[PDB]
Amino acid sequence: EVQLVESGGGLVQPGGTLRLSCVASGFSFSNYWMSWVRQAPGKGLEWVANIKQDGSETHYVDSVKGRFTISRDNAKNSLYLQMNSLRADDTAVYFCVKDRTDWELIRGYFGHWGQGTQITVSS
Amino acid sequence: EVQLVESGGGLVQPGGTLRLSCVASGFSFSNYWMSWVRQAPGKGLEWVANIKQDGSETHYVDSVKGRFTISRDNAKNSLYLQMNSLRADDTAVYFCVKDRTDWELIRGYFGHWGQGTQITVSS
Amino acid sequence: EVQLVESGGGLVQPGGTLRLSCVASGFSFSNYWMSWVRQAPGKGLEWVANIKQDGSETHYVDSVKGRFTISRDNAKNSLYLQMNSLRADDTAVYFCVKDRTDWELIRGYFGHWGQGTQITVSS
Amino acid sequence: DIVMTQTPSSLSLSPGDRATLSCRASENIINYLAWYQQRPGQSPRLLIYDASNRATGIPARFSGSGSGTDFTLTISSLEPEDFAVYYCQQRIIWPPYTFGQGTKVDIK
Amino acid sequence: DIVMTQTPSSLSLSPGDRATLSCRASENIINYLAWYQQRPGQSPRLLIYDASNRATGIPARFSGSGSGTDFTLTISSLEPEDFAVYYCQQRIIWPPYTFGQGTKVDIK
Amino acid sequence: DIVMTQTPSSLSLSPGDRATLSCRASENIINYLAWYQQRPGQSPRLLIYDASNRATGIPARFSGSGSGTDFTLTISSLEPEDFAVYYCQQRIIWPPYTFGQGTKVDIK
Amino acid sequence: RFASVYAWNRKRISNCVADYSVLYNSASFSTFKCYGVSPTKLNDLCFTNVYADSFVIRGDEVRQIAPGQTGKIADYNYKLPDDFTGCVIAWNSNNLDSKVGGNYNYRYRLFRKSNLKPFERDISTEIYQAGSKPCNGVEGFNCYFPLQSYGFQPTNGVGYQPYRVVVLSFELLHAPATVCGPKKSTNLVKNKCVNFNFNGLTGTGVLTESNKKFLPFQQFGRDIADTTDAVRDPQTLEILDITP
Ligand SMILES: *[C@@H]1O[C@H](CO)[C@@H](O[C@@H]2O[C@H](CO)[C@@H](O)[C@H](O)[C@H]2NC(C)=O)[C@H](O)[C@H]1NC(C)=O
Ligand SMILES: *[C@@H]1O[C@H](CO)[C@@H](O)[C@H](O)[C@H]1NC(C)=O
Repeated sequence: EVQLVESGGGLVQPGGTLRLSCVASGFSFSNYWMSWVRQAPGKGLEWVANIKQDGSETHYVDSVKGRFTISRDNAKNSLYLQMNSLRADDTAVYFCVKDRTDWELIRGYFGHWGQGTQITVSS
Repeated sequence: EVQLVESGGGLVQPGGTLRLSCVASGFSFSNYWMSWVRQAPGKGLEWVANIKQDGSETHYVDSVKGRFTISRDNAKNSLYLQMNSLRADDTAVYFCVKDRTDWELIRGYFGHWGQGTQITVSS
Repeated sequence: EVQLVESGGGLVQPGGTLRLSCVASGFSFSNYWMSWVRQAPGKGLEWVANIKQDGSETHYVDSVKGRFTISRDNAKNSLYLQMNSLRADDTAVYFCVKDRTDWELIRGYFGHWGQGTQITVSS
Repeated sequence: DIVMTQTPSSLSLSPGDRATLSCRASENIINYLAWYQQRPGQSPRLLIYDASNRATGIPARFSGSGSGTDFTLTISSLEPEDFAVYYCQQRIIWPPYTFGQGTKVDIK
Repeated sequence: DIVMTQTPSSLSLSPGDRATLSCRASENIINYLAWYQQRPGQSPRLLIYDASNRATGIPARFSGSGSGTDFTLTISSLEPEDFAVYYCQQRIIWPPYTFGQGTKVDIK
Repeated sequence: DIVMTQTPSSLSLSPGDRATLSCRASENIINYLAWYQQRPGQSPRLLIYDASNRATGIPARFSGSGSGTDFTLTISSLEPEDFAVYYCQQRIIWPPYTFGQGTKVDIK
Repeated sequence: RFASVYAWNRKRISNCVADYSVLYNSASFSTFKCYGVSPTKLNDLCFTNVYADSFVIRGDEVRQIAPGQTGKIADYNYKLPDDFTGCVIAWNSNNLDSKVGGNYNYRYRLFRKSNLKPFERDISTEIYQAGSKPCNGVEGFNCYFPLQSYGFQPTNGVGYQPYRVVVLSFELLHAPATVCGPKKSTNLVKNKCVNFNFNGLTGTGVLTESNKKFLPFQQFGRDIADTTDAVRDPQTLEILDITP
């Protein structure tokens, strides 16, 4: 089976800095367009970013840009997302998402999600 | 001519209980999909419920369900609508509506309305 | 070259009365559907009125009607717009606009604008 | 779910001239639209059901047209009782049955 | 940019009957829509990707289709785990990838 | 009545490269759209009228494309005077004539 | 990386085993339209020569890749003959051939004096002369650069998104046996009225050992009044007469 464990979420002040890590075991890291999807408490889903099977076109959501940064590491089978200057509205549950397919034409589908971590921003 | 007399509306407290009755004479009761349509004071029309020429698919408006109940009686040529736990926003003018046609395919048109009764919910 | 000089704008009280004049030299007055376009300070453009190469269908913007009146004079090569009961929100920069073409089918394009005059309404 | 919209909100007219009212849907309905006339101080009345088809007892001054998304009601000559509110209503996608918003035609 | 809309908000049903869910786009996408099932207290799961095509490990009770603006998911018989929230998502016009709003199917 | 929308709000660019601007209508207009260039501290100027057709006195760096709902203006190489605000305007459905919102192209 | 439409690529297929049933049922192609043949009979034919033309166009210009069409792609970018034999395969490629800010590597020609011939290719970059005035290597009024560029952005409506197109073209000229669907060369028989297929040659008759020295380069035997009367077996390379 495919497993997507993740960690890093917690409680910070408005203006803080977090960094979420995400480890993948089941499939074969790389080649897959990993992503990140948030969900506000009591609302529908959203979208944050996704990169490549490499580092190219980090592709943010244009209500976030300049504050988030998504990166990865193929040797460690890891995916990271860093958030600075948290705007007291990025309190949600964040999910690591795989991409359901191997080649670039049929990419874009959020196949095989992981269980999410929670982030609250308050004082 | 078709006549649609109705009664039951009045003044109740938020959390009260009302029951509107509606008698039909002109056409031939049954076979007709009777309905109920509200209109807020100073706003456009809306929709509440409609049943059958029998009792089936009571069909509420999904901002009302669990609080209203529409029923009928063919022997008495009568149509009833009961409201419980009035939410201080169901203050309107309610109209009995016939359904313009005899067979199920062309149903849905609000032919031959009646004159409405008023319901205010306050304290 | 085409020149579109204009004058009349200034400072008046809410409830005042202004009259803007606009003189055209370069092209040949008449035949052209002259117009008037405002722009709020720090916002996008808008539209006010336009008449004819004569006097017909003065064509206001339906948030203004009954307060403005646009007219012209072909012998003097002049275009006038008069404003009464200024609503303390008609503070903008007003532009005389030509209409880019000679015949009625391709009219509607704001070809060869002029430089605008400023109108502030305050107390 | 369908946001029916009446694109003019009020028409100032004179008794005799013609009148046109437009209703625009937010989704493709086809031919299933009706027009009601809320008179001042009276119950509403079905003018036309099914787009261009008139109801029984309605005079020939009222006509209907349009399909897909744009629909239009046309009154040939305004009698003094015709100054009222007009509602458009679809019946193909339920629940709920959505109405328009109203177009108060008045005298000027 | 595309406003995806799920036209019923909640369906009260009984365990065993069918279930129809409709998703409507604000622009012509073609065949590129997926349906996810947010279970109560679990991670979401891709039911169908690419309109009518099922994913691996999904039982045959779920079906879909469409190809334009209107799309529909159909559940043949509600098992007691199927009472959940359902989201529709397009992938042809990005950024951003827009989701639906949710259709909580519950027991009654 | 028609809500014209310019989908990027600001583009940071360098003098010399390409620039693309998109205008999206809320209704089907066809070929009837114009692009104006509000310079800093000057009167606006008609770049292209009728979609892809250039006006007299406009250099060949500006081009236009699109139809129906999506429209696009393209600047081949940014001269230092081209950093300005750009407006799209339709003329087929009046009154009123609706403008866009502005796309301030600046230097970075 | 595909090529632009104004200078399109042309790959020629050689002796092979081609399987078109895995292409016809891939469920990833947005348009699969064969013109000179029914699709289901694709696996059994031996096309003397196969060409494949690959390029990238817009979404609403895929209906101009057809025999006898009008439009700027159809007039002078790529012209299909009216007696076409191959197929047209077209699929969306927004994930590959588009990027944010515009992918300007796909140019197309919008100014030419005359229409193109079928299978003609115009890579010329002369300055177009719209008006009567010559300009001699400079732009201006009615002097245009003939190549514009597609503005490919992923936030585009469907119909302004990059579609990759592959046009297969088959021909049956005079070859002896080329590419062909996968088949099982079942054992040959002799001296019995049989129904035979020799890498394309379909016929009926009795097969018999020959004694006619088929010059090392002669695929088959031609008889006056033009009826096939000898063949060469591809595997063992021996001449056999075909009596009726
Ligand atoms: C096609 O392949 C067959 C074998 O699959 C070849 O048959 C061989 O022919 C030579 C004669 O030169 C014999 O010595 C071998 O024993 C044969 N092999 C078998 C397995 O029977 C045949 O020659 C090949 N075709 C050509 C044109 O060479
Ligand atoms: C050969 O040259 C001609 C010049 O008239 C040109 O049109 C043609 O395209 C060339 N051949 C190929 C295969 O491009």
